[PDB]
Amino acid sequence: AALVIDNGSGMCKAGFAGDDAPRAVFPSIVGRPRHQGIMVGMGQKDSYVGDEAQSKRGILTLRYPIEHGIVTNWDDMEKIWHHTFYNELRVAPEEHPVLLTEAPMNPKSNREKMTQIMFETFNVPAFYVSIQAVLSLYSSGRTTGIVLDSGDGVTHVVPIYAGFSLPHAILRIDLAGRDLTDYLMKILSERGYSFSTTAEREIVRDIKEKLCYVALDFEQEMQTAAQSSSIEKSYELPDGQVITIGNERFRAPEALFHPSVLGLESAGIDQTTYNSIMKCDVDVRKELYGNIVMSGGTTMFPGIAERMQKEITALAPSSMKVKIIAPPERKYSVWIGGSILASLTTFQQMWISKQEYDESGPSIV
Amino acid sequence: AALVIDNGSGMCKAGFAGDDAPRAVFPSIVGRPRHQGIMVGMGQKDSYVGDEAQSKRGILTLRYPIEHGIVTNWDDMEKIWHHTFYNELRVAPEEHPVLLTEAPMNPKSNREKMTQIMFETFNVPAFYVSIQAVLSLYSSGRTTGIVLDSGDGNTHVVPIYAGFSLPHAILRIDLAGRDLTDYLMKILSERGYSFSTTAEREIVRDIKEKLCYVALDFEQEMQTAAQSSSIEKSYELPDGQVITIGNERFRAPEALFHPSVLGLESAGIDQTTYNSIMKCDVDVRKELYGNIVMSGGTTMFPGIAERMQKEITALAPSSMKVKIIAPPERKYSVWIGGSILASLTTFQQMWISKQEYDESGPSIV
Amino acid sequence: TALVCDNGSGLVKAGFAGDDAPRAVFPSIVGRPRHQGVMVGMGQKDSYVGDEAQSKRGILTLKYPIEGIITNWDDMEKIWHHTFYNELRVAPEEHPTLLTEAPLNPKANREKMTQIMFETFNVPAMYVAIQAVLSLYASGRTTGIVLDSGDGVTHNVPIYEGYALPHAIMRLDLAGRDLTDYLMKILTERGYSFVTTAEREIVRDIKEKLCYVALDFENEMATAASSSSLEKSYELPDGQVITIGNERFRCPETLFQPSFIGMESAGIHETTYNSIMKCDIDIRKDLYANNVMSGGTTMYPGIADRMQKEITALAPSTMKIKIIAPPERKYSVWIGGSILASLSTFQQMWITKQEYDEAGPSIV
Repeated sequence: AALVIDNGSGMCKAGFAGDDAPRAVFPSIVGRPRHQGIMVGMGQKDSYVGDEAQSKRGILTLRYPIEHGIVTNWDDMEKIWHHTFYNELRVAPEEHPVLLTEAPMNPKSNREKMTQIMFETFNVPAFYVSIQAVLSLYSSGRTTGIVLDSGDGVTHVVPIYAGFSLPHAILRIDLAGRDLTDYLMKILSERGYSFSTTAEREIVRDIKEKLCYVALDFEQEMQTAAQSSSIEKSYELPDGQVITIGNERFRAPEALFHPSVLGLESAGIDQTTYNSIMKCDVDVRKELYGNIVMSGGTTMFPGIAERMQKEITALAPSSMKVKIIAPPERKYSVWIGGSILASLTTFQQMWISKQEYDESGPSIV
Repeated sequence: AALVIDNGSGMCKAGFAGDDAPRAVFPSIVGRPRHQGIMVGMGQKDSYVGDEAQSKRGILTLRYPIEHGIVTNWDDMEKIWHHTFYNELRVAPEEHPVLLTEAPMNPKSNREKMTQIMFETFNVPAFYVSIQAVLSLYSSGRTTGIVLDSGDGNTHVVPIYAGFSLPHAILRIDLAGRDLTDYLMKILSERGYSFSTTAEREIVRDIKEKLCYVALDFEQEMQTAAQSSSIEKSYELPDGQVITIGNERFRAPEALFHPSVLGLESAGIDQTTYNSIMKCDVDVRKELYGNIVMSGGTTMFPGIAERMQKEITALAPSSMKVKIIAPPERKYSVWIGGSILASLTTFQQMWISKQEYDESGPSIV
Repeated sequence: TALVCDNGSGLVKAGFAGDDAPRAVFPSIVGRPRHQGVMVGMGQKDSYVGDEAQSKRGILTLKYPIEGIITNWDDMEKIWHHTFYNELRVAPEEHPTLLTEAPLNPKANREKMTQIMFETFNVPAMYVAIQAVLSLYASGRTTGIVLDSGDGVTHNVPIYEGYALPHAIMRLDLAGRDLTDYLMKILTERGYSFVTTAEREIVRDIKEKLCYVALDFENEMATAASSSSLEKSYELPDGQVITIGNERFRCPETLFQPSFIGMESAGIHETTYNSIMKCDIDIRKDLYANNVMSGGTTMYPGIADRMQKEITALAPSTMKIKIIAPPERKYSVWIGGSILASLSTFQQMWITKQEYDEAGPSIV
């Protein structure tokens, strides 16, 4: 059996080939103690990965190697994996084939470097790197799909025609679940809240994930909150103190369609779907309009699939089969893309072998 | 039973002998990959043909290997026949007498090329190649008749007498079904459309194929377009936006009679129909006048039979029997004519046999 | 003095007669507000215009009024209503204005161009002028086929006796926008970000700065894949020094083999042979010898050496190939206007305010 580790800008996702749910779902953080000690409590282990590092904000300095799918730092990424093998998945890398994810439009040098580390500091028998949305497309039951990922870091739209991604339309807004929380932290503080700590960033993250939704129309909904507390939803903080969130609740996800609310003056995910599809050829486009597949955690907000269905019905040809297929499991579909792909008896011949690596080297990827 | 395959320069038509209507009708395109993959979707078949290729021209390269009824690229042609057997008609060539076409006055090197590729690759027990226009006349029910075979690529006028195409009179105009469309694509962008992809041009093609017609007088019609919305025809695009096509509808048909609109200083089809009768002997001419047969997909324009009937009686004085027969099946008469010709109990002795091929070589024609 | 304005979808350039270099230059773009949005310092403006529309895009969405050819008039009017006012600080009422059109500019839109100029503007005299004729004029040539290429436009125009043969003009829609989106595939496939409209604004520039054609396709395909020469570093306007390489040839080679996107059009060398092959026989002599290029997308280093070879391969070898490349070229249609507006014989050629009154839009 093989291994699959989705290296997410917020949450990394490890496991084996064949399983349905990701075996090690964890924050992609490496944490290093600011002054390293002799003992327990004091800050003893040279780097901490996942939720331990995160609890231990008192002792550590927290670092995320992967920003917008682009792995920026390889010393933190590697040291994650030393822990993904020996501490998370509780395996020995040299025994199991590995599939790791990479962004839609991810660096060749970053690919070629990941290629290096895996067969080398980890000696894994076999490896393959795979483009995030294309793997969501595999978990969507397709060969053809305009797939739109929004993870914690990156938000990429891809026209998959017959398994081939068409790069000449692969689009993006650098706006995702992390930028989304920061918006809600602002607009609660502007409601009058003091939310400032990273702990209260997790408060503002939780509120985002549970109470934030995408209005079917933005302006209408605003005055709907103005006229009714319908929208207003209570929240029990770790204080026990109940707060109330109101028109914030739909303003926060609406970054994704109206990005410019953060000051991030891009076109919205609606617009970028359309603009990906036009940059394709016309028969591709037909099935892209019918095979708009959503992916990521930030694709989860209430109303988003219906809203995308609304907007793209107007933006696409009136007589077209517009069809969103929003995955229920979409915070993980990229790992479910990996695990199926690794388990594919066909795909067994598509792995990078240890042989081709030692005869040809990292440049074959 | 035998087979018949009218290799149209845009639409090829195939089937068994003695069927009334064509069993395999498809575009003549073979597509190769840009770079083939190995798996599902990604380029697994070295050569996708006809309708299949069309859907997949994203990942492929297409070429339409047949110009003015004459095959330019015999690689693609061999592959097209290989298609119609195994994929379309779902048969094995070696079981089959085959009849294929060649355009009026098609060259014998080209003929002989085809003549071979049957009996050495496809090893068919019998074969024949037939002159499109004479086959139309057969399917008309005449010995004698001046045929205008006007289709996607070629427009050819042929005076048949007693079952003989008079080769010296076969007159030719080089604008036809595609030259017509691409003119209409400009004249649609002159009104204000932005049809520029191949499938934005499939729109243009199907507009010509649905709303267009040949005016009886070009002036009265131009003026009537500029007044009353009877000439105006609305069209539901594969956009669903209904648009309206007006004075374009006939001014693109008027290219065939005044090729000068393209800048093609060639005599109108009417004039050529007249002139071809004038390029034959005096006595037989009145029969050619009484039996002008239109074949081809392009003479399936509305108004066109009526119009040629107007113009040849006005390009004569008045009294003489001019007569256009443009059959309701004229896109396919060449096929139905091969069907009959192959089914002829008499004409069984006129097949090119697999035996006489191997004894006497492809030049026997 | 007169006023002169080269309207492109990329850049609109203005100024006066007599000056050698364009007085105004701006992107052709306005923004109309997705919310009521006080840019604290101005009042509630209708439209932020050009390098203003994109400055504040978050409030107000970018459109291009004229994709070489005029579509939308509410944006369009704000562009003529930028250039006089903010850009030149001049009043329309005062100044005989000349405006351009990309070659093959149609009946209906020019009628309304002429209308608006005399009404909401009141200009004392206006003249629209066909971009490629003005290029050849600014060149100092009587005759010769011209090739405009731009962000939205490309054009082959046979000029004789100061006159374009209209019928023989080809526009190529595959222009510099297509090219910048293509570069924007490829760097992204190497792994850079480059795909928001902000990063279009970057990837336009990088191309303009570093992207060349090279004389042979096969040999340059060899160098690209094998040698560390292709790479050039570049700070984009955040700070990330990237490395562009290969694409520098693998983008503008689309003007020569448009198939690179899957658009199948004949390459410029083909279109130019065929545009001259929309003209006669021996009369073709110094069309082949006075072949002028124009616009934005003609800046690419390598194209001329390439094109001369590729046009000569197509053609009966005795034709004297002489293709001219000025260094000012984004402005050649402005400098075809200004000096030709200053030229005295032209006072009679303008469309006056008076003649408009009697003739209506129908004088354009």
